[PDB]
Amino acid sequence: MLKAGVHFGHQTRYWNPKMKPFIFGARNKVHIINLEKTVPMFNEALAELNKIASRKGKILFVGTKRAASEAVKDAALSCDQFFVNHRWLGGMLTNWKTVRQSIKRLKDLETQSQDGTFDKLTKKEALMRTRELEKLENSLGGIKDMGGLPDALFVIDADHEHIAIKEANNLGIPVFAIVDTNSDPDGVDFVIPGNDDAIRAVTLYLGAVAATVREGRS
Amino acid sequence: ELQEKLIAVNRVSKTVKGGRIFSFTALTVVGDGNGRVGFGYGKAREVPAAIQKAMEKARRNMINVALNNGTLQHPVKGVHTGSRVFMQPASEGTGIIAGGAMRAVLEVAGVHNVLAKAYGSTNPINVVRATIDGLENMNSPEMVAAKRGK
Amino acid sequence: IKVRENEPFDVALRRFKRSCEKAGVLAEVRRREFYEKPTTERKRAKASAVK
RNA sequence: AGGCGGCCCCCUGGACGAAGACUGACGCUCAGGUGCGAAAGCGUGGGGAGCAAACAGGAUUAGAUACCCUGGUAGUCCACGCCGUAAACGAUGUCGACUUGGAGGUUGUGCCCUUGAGGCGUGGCUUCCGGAGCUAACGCGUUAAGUCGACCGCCUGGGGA
RNA sequence: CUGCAUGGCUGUCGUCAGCUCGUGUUGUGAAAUGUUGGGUUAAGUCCCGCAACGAGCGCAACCCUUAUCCUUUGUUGCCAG
RNA sequence: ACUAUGGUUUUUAUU
Repeated sequence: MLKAGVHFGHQTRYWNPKMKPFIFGARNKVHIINLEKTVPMFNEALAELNKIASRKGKILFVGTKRAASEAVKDAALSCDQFFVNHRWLGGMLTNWKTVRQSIKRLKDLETQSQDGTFDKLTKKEALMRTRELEKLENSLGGIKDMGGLPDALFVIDADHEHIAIKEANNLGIPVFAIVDTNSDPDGVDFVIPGNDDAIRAVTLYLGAVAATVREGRS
Repeated sequence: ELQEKLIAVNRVSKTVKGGRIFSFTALTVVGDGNGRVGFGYGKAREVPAAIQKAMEKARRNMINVALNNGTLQHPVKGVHTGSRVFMQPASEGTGIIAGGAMRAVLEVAGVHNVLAKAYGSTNPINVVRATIDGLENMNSPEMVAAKRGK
Repeated sequence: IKVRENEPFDVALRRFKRSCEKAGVLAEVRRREFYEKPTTERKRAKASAVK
């Protein structure tokens, strides 16, 4: 009823035996998650994230797949947060002092494409500028204004974006994630039971904590 | 109270197209004379610039320990590859002893007497970073009170 | 079912696709575990039809 | 271990598991001791199709003592015997025990609310990746090169040996 | 006399597309990754993809040279009524 | 197809 619309269940050889404290029993040989404690567990973690928002601490969201990028790239434009659009550059946070060179270039292309002269020669002066912009926004198009390291990281695809944990947990940063019956949590600190499938309820959940970050008055 | 120690510095040789090229390399430690030390290695053109690249590595991370009587809280073991280091605490203000590849790492952290020994292979970078692994092996206080002593 | 014709015959009919050397016996043996591990990407069967 | 295949029959060695039965530490390893060749060879006696060292004939070539090619002995085969030979190299002496996952196959043994054209436990075998940890490095990786007890051999430059 | 005291000057591949840094990572380190891999190009030029991102030297362009037309310059040169 | 051979010694580490 959380929708969570994949919850039925399916696949007897899907779950991870490590997930027992998140399990609601078995049903037709499938181990099933608890969807009635989701908000009680989220509220328990909200108090820890809200301690960062109430100090305007730098919060990084992951929305690295296109249907979730469209739920953070402009939907959070009143929340003053930062996001990952697609790439992690193999070390975007463990080498940020060098990534800075292409952040400066991204801003150099923003200031060129917002200049009044940008209407002149819509191919012969524009194309070579907009080409590098379409690259650099796919890397840095949500982190350009972050100016340093995260205080916390929030993810809704930790089943594949493992590099997020490999960077965050090497730097000491606490990760907030959603978990499914097959999850294997170690480098993540805050975990809430649900599903990581579809887009609607995971982007609506990301939009519900985006309000917690907006209540930090930025 | 920043202090730095050079342990070793030498030249290196390398193959290139039809010949060789020479460059400089250093082994250093940096500490605060009261609780911490960091370790560095570095290669460069010009010898002072190679040493400086190693000092910047020694500032990239430091290990911070609770020294007791200018010596060790308890005995410790450190390992890196073939280089094994062991240290017994020292008594009566004496007992120093131990070569530069152990001693220099400790005389920069505030240690005055220590009965350190190295075993296996004696590559000094491995011995120094095994002494650092032995400093990751030391524990803090004298607080938990789980043993009668002593 | 490549050749299948008995008795009268004309022209070449030696060069065929599927079975004997690729798709899916002989050749490519240096790939080894590529014959098992990729499962549904390289193996259709599964039972219910032609074993 | 070396290895061993073809078809049929008789005889016949060793492995592996579950719930019980039986002795009641009867066990493990082992200097010496007793045993076992893929091949080539030799020894006593046979046998010669196929192939072929050696040697001949002809070519190629500086020459061709090699490849090509017309022949061909020993050997291969057998009743066997002797030897202990090797990359006998899948480089892992023999026993005991703890630990982390996956993809796959086989063989026991026990189960299944078997709507499966099958599924799941739990032993033995067992291929290939892969986490810890060990090694200089490859990698080993629960069938360990991790961890740690029992027994018997071996090692401490090469030329010379 | 000394190109086995030294400078200054000097072959050629080829005008080939490569040589070389900082930071991060990876390794016990020399180092490697990067600059490799896929295409397009004259080209490390661009595109594709991206544990690498950027950069200096070379590439490009500059400079230079030729055709068309307009404008400019004309004696001891030129010429349409 | 064929087409062999080339002695010993001879470089860069700055204070």
